[PDB]
Amino acid sequence: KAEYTIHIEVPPNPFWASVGLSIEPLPIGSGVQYESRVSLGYLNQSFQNAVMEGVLYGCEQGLYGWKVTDCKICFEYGLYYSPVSTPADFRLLSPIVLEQALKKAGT
Amino acid sequence: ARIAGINIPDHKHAVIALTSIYGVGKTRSKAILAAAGIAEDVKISELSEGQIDTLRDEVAKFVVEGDLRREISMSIKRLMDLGCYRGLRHRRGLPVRGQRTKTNARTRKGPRKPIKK
Amino acid sequence: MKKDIHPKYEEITASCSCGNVMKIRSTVGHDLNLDVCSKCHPFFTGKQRDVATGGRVDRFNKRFNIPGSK
Amino acid sequence: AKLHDYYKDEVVKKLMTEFNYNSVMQVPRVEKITLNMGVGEAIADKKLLDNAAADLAAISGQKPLITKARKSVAGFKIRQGYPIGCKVTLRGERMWEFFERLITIAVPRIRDFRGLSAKSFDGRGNYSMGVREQIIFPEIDYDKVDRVRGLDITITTTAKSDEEGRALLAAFDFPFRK
Amino acid sequence: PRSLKKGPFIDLHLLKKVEKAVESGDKKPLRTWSRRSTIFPNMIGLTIAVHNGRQHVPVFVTDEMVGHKLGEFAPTRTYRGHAADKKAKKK
RNA sequence: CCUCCUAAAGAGUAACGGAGGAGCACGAAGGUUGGCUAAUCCUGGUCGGACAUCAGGAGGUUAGUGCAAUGGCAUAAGCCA
RNA sequence: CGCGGGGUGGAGCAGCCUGGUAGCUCGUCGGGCUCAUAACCCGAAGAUCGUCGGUUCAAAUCCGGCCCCCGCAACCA
RNA sequence: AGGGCUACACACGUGCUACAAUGGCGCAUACAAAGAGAAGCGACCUCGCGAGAGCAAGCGGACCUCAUAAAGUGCGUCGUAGUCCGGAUUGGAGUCUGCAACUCGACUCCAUGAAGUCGGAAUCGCUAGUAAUCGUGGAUCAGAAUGCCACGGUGAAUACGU
Repeated sequence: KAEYTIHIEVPPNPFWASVGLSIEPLPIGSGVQYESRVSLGYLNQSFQNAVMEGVLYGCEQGLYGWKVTDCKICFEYGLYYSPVSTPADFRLLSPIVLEQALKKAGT
Repeated sequence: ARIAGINIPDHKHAVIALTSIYGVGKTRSKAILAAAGIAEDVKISELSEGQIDTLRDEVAKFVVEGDLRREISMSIKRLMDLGCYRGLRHRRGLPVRGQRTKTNARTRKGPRKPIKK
Repeated sequence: MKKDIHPKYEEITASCSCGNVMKIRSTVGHDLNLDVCSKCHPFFTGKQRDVATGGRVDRFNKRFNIPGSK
Repeated sequence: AKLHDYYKDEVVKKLMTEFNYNSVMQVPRVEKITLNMGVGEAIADKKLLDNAAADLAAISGQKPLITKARKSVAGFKIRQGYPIGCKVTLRGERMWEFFERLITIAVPRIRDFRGLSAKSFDGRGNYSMGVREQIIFPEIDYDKVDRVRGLDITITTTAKSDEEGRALLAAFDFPFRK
Repeated sequence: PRSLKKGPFIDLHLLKKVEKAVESGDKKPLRTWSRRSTIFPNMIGLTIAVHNGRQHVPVFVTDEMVGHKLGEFAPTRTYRGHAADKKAKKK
């Protein structure tokens, strides 16, 4: 697993955002399994979802580049910023967090 | 000289210092002068050889500096080890104590330098 | 013997049986039988009823009631 | 010297029977105390070596004389034989009288834990030790009120075991290291 | 250094087990959460363990340990850094 | 041009044949007289360091040799006065 | 299996005329400073001076082997 | 119930304290405001080196205690020595509230002992009972501030120019 943010420090701005996951390999033939966490009340209102729609988008990202199989994905934490973030963003963020991680790890 | 340990000062009064025997502050010096029958402060230069030492000794009633320390060093060893907090900390080289350590310390850490924790 | 300082014992061996600022019989330990050990065992080697500095005797009959000053 | 006079009169007569020799020629003695004062690195300063020679000029009537680097691993300017110490080789009356100033007037210099090391003897009759400060012997009780420098010791004996090393001069009031 | 009030605390939540343990022997350590409570003459000659926050950490009490608190035996915590820890050891 | 090997046990002796040195140094690094004896490892102690020195033991000359190297060198051809 | 020059801290470069590490400048890092950063200003750190071996009390510096870079030699007919 | 909020080679914002001598130390010694106290505050007196404890007048505070407020004033002493300064650190022992002072509280005594010699690029408050500088009290509070809020003591320099 892993975390990813889009935050920057040189311009006035900060462009924050950020999420942390657990992506862990499963027994062969288990397929694709989902958990959140922060969606109890904080991530969630349309944001629960999205992060799940983000994984479904993420099926068209990767290293080889396509589909997830197996594996379980857990949305452990994250932080939006209210006047720039939306459901989404999260999602756009969440398949980048999933791609980076898969790149870090190795496929 | 030694009276201290070959070390005696220095022109000094001391009641002052006699303290470099160690294990002896102002309280301790006045304390055995004190005790010892002499002192307090008079200059160490004004005391005679028989008064010096008669004094020392009368001194000790106290232990030698080596140890006094060690007794201090073995007390630190231990507390370390007994594995108490501390002994753990002494160890480490960190403040025993209750100080904290986020700021501070340093007296300890020494000078400082960026962390590589 | 191209002598550069003269050895003499009379000023340094006479009256050496005692301890003084000019000479001492022996140094620390050995002939002086000095002890240099450390120990702990706090409180419980003594009596456990010990009390603070105060104006009263042991097993006293009363205690001044501070609210009873009125 | 009274220490050697007592040793030949009382102690040698007992070592004869404690080690049960065939001849009186087998009983041990100290041969020499050779010294060094190996402060080192002094070729770059010279005044340190002159001050160490001025301490040795006060331990005995004998004259100070240089010891030199042989493997010379540190290096300064001159090759190999740069000076490191100032020696003075004591024997007989000049070593027995010095050991009699110890624990009589040099009491602040000698401690219980800095006494004779009973484990440092060897069956060859060779011994060595450090004293970390200078210890002088003037005509009267006096001290030069200067410190910084120290001395190291080298001794040869006729002892044929390390147990006879532990018996040689062992009746004196000088402490034993523990 | 650091001090405390004279006649230091013993704990009942430990004493209820100390009186059982000396009769039982140890065969297993005593464990406890008391920690804190003072080491008294005691409870000497057995293994205590002491909670921490999390785990119980076994220590045999000689002791030389009287007048210390149970929590000194344990440490609650760890970090990581400069330190942490000894150099040394390898794992 | 010198030393070892090429070089073949009287002797001489080649090839851009294999290796190394020589373009000076010394008034002490000379004469003479007396005496002395090592690299290295181990042992022993600490301000004494680093793995550094004095001493002892083993080693029994490997060291030393004004300048690389062979030959030689203790009755020293080495070393000190 | 030639010859000449080159091989320096993150990066460029000085040196050597047989030696006694770490220079100069940009960068880096902390600090002053700014709304903040470039940047000015203050201060500090770095490194198997290609490498292994040789000489020496002491080698980045002198010297041999070897690895790497660049240039030269590299046919007349 | 126990642990953590307090861990630790870092950096910063804001505060404290020292480096002394128009200062420290020992002795003698003068002049305050304000505020809390009914399971609370508290003298005289007694005990201990002391925190503190005992004993106990007084009081609900214009009736009492903190309290000889300290700086200041008188006298001895120090000569720049890392001190007669500083006293972080660190050993030992005693006192206190509380269920309990181990990690991790406060106070007192003995001993030990370090940086610090008035401090860079730089910077901040203040126009007079102000700043600078000395001490005191309270909320909060079982206990427990070098912060905060309020108090009184001594008490400047300089203000051309814009």
